[PDB]
Amino acid sequence: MRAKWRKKRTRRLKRKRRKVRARSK
Amino acid sequence: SQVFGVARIYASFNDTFVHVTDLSGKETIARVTGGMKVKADRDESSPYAAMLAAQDVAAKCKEVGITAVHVKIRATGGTRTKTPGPGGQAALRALARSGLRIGRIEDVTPVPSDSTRKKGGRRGRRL
Amino acid sequence: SGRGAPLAKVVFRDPYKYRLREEIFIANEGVHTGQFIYAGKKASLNVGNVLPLGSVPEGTIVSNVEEKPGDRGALARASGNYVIIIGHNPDENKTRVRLPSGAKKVISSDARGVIGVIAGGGRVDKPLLKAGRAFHKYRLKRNSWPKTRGVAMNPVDHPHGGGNHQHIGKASTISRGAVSGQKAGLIAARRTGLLRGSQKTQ
Amino acid sequence: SINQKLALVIKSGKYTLGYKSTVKSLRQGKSKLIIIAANTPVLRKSELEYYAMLSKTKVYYFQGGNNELGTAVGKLFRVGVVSILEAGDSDILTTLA
Amino acid sequence: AKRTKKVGITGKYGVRYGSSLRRQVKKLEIQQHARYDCSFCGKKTVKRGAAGIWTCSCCKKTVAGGAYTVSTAAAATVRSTIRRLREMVEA
Amino acid sequence: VVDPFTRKEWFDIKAPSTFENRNVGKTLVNKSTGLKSASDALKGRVVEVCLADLQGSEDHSFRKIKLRVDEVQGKNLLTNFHGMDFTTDKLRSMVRKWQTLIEANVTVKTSDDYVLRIFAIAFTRKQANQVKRHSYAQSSHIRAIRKVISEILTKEVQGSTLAQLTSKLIPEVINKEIENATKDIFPLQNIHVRKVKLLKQPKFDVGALMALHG
Amino acid sequence: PKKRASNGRNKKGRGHVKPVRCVNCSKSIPKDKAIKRMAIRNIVVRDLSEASVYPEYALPKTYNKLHYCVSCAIHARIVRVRSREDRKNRAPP
RNA sequence: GGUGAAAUUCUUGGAUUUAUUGAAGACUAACUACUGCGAAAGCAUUUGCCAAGGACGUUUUCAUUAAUCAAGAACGAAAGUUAGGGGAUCGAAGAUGAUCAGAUACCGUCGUAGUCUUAACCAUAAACUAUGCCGACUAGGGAUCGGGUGGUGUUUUUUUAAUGACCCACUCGGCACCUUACGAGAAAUCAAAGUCUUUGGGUUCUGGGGGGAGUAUGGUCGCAAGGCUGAAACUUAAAGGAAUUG
Ligand SMILES: [Mg+2]
Ligand SMILES: [Mg+2]
Ligand SMILES: [Mg+2]
Ligand SMILES: [Mg+2]
Ligand SMILES: [Mg+2]
Ligand SMILES: [Mg+2]
Ligand SMILES: [Mg+2]
Ligand SMILES: [Mg+2]
Ligand SMILES: [Mg+2]
Ligand SMILES: [Mg+2]
Ligand SMILES: [Mg+2]
Ligand SMILES: [Mg+2]
Ligand SMILES: [Mg+2]
Ligand SMILES: [Mg+2]
Ligand SMILES: [Mg+2]
Ligand SMILES: [Mg+2]
Ligand SMILES: [Mg+2]
Ligand SMILES: [Mg+2]
Ligand SMILES: [Mg+2]
Ligand SMILES: [Mg+2]
Ligand SMILES: [Mg+2]
Ligand SMILES: [Mg+2]
Ligand SMILES: [Mg+2]
Ligand SMILES: [Mg+2]
Ligand SMILES: [Mg+2]
Ligand SMILES: [Mg+2]
Ligand SMILES: [Mg+2]
Ligand SMILES: [Mg+2]
Ligand SMILES: [Mg+2]
Ligand SMILES: [Zn+2]
Ligand SMILES: [Zn+2]
Repeated sequence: MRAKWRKKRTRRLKRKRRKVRARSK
Repeated sequence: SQVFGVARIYASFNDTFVHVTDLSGKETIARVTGGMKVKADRDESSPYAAMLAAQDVAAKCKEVGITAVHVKIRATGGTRTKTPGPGGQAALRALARSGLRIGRIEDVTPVPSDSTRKKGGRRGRRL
Repeated sequence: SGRGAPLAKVVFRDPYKYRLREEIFIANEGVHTGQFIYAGKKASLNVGNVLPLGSVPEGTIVSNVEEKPGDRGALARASGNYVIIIGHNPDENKTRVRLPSGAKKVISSDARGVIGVIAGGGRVDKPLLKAGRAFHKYRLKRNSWPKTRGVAMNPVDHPHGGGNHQHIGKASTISRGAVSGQKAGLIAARRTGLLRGSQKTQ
Repeated sequence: SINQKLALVIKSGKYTLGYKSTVKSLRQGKSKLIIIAANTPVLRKSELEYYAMLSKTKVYYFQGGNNELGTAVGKLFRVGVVSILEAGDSDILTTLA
Repeated sequence: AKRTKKVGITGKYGVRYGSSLRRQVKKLEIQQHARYDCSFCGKKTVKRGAAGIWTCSCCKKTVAGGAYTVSTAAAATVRSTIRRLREMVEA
Repeated sequence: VVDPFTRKEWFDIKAPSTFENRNVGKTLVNKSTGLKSASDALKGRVVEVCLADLQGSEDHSFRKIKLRVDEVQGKNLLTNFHGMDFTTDKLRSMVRKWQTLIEANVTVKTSDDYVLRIFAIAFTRKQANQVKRHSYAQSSHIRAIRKVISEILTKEVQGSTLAQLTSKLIPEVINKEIENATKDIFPLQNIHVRKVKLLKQPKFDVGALMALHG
Repeated sequence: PKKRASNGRNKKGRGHVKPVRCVNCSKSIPKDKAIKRMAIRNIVVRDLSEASVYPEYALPKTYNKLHYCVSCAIHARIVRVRSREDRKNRAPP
């Protein structure tokens, strides 16, 4: 896949990762 | 040497316009040319049709009577293609030869000072 | 008290009696104490003065405009409001202007306005931040606060009253033909919903 | 500009700042010109103009408030009026003003 | 030493009502409270009270103005477009 | 058939004296019925007559010209001036690459209480003894020149009437009194006024408008 | 590797040049890189002159500058893609 | 009307077209170039004001006051965020008309945000010359920008100068281009990417096979979107670069 697409893919992946654990913050 | 009017011609892509009127421009004499005798919706700009309709145009011109007028022909312009169209010249081709004099000629295509950003975005039509 | 914009106590001489008459105007932003006010057709276009809508050019900003000549002022009186003159019909001597609402009305050129914009503008920009602030605000206007949601009452108290759940149970838009005791909600709503897209008047 | 022409008399000649001092000078005739700030009240202004007319003293209205007239003469306080007593080498008394 | 990093005057409201509301209040708060400069005397002696009313400590002068500032943007832009229209009816 | 041919009759214009030839030709507005007719709603137009057709030979064939219909009565609808303009052919033929353009305008008034925005266009001439193919001056000249063109342009439109004004720019010598000053600055070939456009006029003054015929 | 020393066209020492928009697809393109061709075409032309007053007084034409977005220029207009060393030739012909 | 062609669409409401004419916001065409300026971002109508700058010139002044720089700071395209105003244009979203097997698109249409401006943020671009800064040396060539010098050079003719523009030669500093290669390079190519195994002028910064991954973790900045800092377990024999032939 494209580079910038791989960027958005992980940027979103982190937003979810960040969200998923702020639950236990 | 005789009576004058105003040409008012317009050229597009897939359409053409031609119409006479009083020099003042207040009263309009006879205008419709675009897709009158041509009906495919593709041949609206075609030169054969431009002439076939320009015929009835000069027809009405003399139907009520006038000897000549000098053009004001222009292209859509504005922010779209800055250039004459196909059925623009092919009309007066059969209209100047239709037995009527011609004089002072000039373009009236509108053109700005680089503004009113065009359609299609920075990448334009993609094909 | 109970008004957002400040008022201006202006004294004048009585042309028919050695007496002084004190009129009460609405202070247009920029007016000051001891300032001189000129009123009349042949007055100068100076912020503070009051001139007929005929004696001013298009684009002028005026406040406390009269709907009819001499009604002593009826439009653009709330803090920071004004009306702009957008034209004159010297025949029937009308004058078309745009009000704060946005609508454009035409009135006689003899109507009077005051050059400028009403003082105290921007009040609504500050949040109230507490029930007490609004309580004190309405304390001087009227007994219109607080408001009970008609959906929290029993059917005997409101059209939206009742129900095992809090719901209007029927379209909240009411027709203009409605009768007193029925007109509760969005009356004669030509539309409804979150107003999206830009807006201004043509 | 003009501000420089006056800024010369401060370091060159004799002057007096203040409504009271410049009126004793105006009535004594020692003033050849007086500068009045923009924001100086009309009444005070006309009063000074009267004393000036009696002393045949000329006047100049500085286009700028007393705050500007003070920073103009190097002082760190407002100045409602200035009155020159000796323009050491300034051409203010002979310039267009 | 600096007492508050961001509340400023709005600290009186404590922790209630939300950042947004507090911050937006602090802005107009500073405006309606700070001392301004008087046009007729040159001193920084004009303060508010009874919003839309600005008075000078000395020289006892009052001017009608914005609810939280002496002059509101609109008012200023009107002063200008009223000066132009006036300048147009003498010459 | 409706046959608009059987409809209302023609009318004619002619130029203010202000020239050599004046016959415009003819128009057609409406027969003067009497309810809403050709008395109060006609003299609100303009026509595109060129000057080579107006006065002489083609040494005068580039300027466009407007003519605002002022008033009409019987065999009336004689028209005064409304402005002017150049023509695309010549302007686009004057603006050639490898040289700089200079354009300037000013809004001045006459004793004839009309003000107006004038235009001016000048270019750079390559001295007939030079080798450099671009022929460019450099921005002290541009400012100084447009300074002098406004200096001379605003000293001829207010020292006269709109009529004499026309009589002044028709000979076109304005084109070179600009060069009088320019000669000491830069070659400056192809110098013309290139346009005129306007706002208003003092209420009609029919008595003064009738001072252009005989 | 690069395949033009200019790597685009006519631009060294400015960092930026506001762009123009191509006439065919309306796609923007920096002015320094947009290919420019001035179209000067007359109105033509034998009978337009006989049955006419003004026996060929002026004969004016249409003057207009064209800019392409290059891919459109390549599609139709003069690109006529060249060879490695033939492209360095800046002769207009 | 719009296109390759169509269709959604607009037309008793006189549309598309014409004339006169007014409003609003945006933009600066053509002139425009291997042309200028700025630390970079970037900067093109006019005029007035405000301070600011390089090159030149200089038998003026000071006299080592400098070069480059962790930390730290100023600015910093576009989009994006907060509070007003603006909101004409074009226009993520979303809705549609068509095409397609399908078509969340490309083409068409409507149009939200946005696009503009003020106050405050955000600090990232293939922010590119994919090429650190100061110094010195090494090679030929005609253009051009600015300053300068030289002149019984041409033109303005006024009456010839003075001037202005122009020609020619030279010299500083610019933006390039051209030819060569001594020389360099893996090559493409390079007056630096040269004066290196005959290896040392001063100084700053980064890289050490490919993935993992700019991921995890901590710290910190931000309203948020996110920015700076930034691993490892494990996995893998290639991945890459320039050039040749197909
Ligand atoms: Mg893979
Ligand atoms: Mg939880
Ligand atoms: Mg669109
Ligand atoms: Mg293609
Ligand atoms: Mg109550
Ligand atoms: Mg409520
Ligand atoms: Mg409630
Ligand atoms: Mg209950
Ligand atoms: Mg009930
Ligand atoms: Mg009910
Ligand atoms: Mg209920
Ligand atoms: Mg509910
Ligand atoms: Mg490649
Ligand atoms: Mg570029
Ligand atoms: Mg860049
Ligand atoms: Mg321009
Ligand atoms: Mg919008
Ligand atoms: Mg969609
Ligand atoms: Mg579909
Ligand atoms: Mg979608
Ligand atoms: Mg980066
Ligand atoms: Mg680059
Ligand atoms: Mg290089
Ligand atoms: Mg790399
Ligand atoms: Mg980098
Ligand atoms: Mg060399
Ligand atoms: Mg010399
Ligand atoms: Mg080699
Ligand atoms: Mg070699
Ligand atoms: Zn005061
Ligand atoms: Zn294109």
